[PDB]
Amino acid sequence: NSEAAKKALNDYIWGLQYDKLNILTHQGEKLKNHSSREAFHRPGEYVVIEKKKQSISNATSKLSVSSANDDRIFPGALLKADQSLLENLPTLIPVNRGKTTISVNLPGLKNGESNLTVENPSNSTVRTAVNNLVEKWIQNYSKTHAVPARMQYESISAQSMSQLQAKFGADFSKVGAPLNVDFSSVHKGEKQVFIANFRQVYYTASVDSPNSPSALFGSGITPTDLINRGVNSKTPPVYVSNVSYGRAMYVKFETTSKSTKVQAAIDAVVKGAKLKAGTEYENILKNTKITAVVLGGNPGEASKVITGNIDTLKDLIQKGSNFSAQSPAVPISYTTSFVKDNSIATIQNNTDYIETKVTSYKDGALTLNHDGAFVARFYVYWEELGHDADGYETIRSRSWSGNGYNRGAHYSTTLRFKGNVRNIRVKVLGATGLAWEPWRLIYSKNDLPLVPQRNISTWGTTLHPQFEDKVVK
Repeated sequence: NSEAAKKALNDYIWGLQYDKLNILTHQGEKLKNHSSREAFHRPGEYVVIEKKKQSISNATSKLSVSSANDDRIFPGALLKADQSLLENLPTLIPVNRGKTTISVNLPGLKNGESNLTVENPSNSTVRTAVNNLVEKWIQNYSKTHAVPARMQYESISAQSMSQLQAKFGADFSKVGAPLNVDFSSVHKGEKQVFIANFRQVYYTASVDSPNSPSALFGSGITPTDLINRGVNSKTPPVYVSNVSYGRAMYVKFETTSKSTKVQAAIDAVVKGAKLKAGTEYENILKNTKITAVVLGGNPGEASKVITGNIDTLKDLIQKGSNFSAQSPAVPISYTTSFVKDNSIATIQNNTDYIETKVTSYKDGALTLNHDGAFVARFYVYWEELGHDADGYETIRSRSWSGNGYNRGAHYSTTLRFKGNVRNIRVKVLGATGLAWEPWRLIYSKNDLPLVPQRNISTWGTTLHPQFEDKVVK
């Protein structure tokens, strides 16, 4: 009678065949291979705006709550695994539901205080019940139990709107729009832009895995009811298994520096290494323009854009680092699981894009010192990137003017290289003052890095030739 209706639902859902870790895959642009560059001279450096084709392959289960999706996102909600979820605006399935057991992980809660049962789950019933649990928790436990955020952190180099959407979700186009990412500034090679998603999580409402597909729906629901509702193997059913509450922000970083490690620099701030002393990460973030849209803090803030420097961030991070407990926090991320096997669903976005790396190889110098009581002979070679009339890049093989002259005891000299030099090759020959062969490879080294200042010295005796290859920078 009832057993029969449930069973019929159970098998129908259990019956569905689909590629779990695949139907939730979005493909963006695909690009033809491409690798080009542009290099030029500017005092003290040779600059190279290099453009390559790259691909990003992003996989997430922790989906982000937005004002557009807000009303469909609540623990236990029935959605389809279709194009709408791929775009992060999932459609709820129009069907009577069954009891939903929900569990909130606020600390202090004991006995069955942490567990809720909602009769006819709707965005309304479930949110009321959840918040009412959170209102109880505040009055009773907030003064005695602290709630420090758990911080989810993702960041990336802004290259393309389509790449940002793979990393942050199709959503990102609108949610992030207030940040106005100037993509030409990256492509023109002037700026280096970054984007970070911060999710500061105070608490989560996790739904208990139901005893069977049947339990998610109302009594009297039928495989036919779901066939008609388009709940099938093309577009199988999922449920919101978790909803995380707190405060989240999207942040844009704008350097003019052309450094490598900016990402690791930003990563360093976030990650506990607060005020890194010395000199490296410090002297990069010093000149960074922080722009942040926040979500959770107040009601009416997806508006209020925040501007400042690296410090204006750390203060935004610390302001949300703990749960103030004035009132229930707002949803900021959720998870779906397939009804069939309760497995967390993963959204995957792949796309192709044009990366723009800007690089600077600075002027450097090479000091050769001979101090030994034997007859030395230096040999230095390298190549020189230039351009022709038509604009294409040229390679000129060059050698030192001092190649193979005999050097005496007090010798010294400095060859200065501009940034467009590469393949630096040093050979040194000392005299063994004998008949059958008179020179020996004292020191050879190919592909020498163009460091600001390198000393290659010599000394000792005709038997034991000494030498040192040291950087001074």
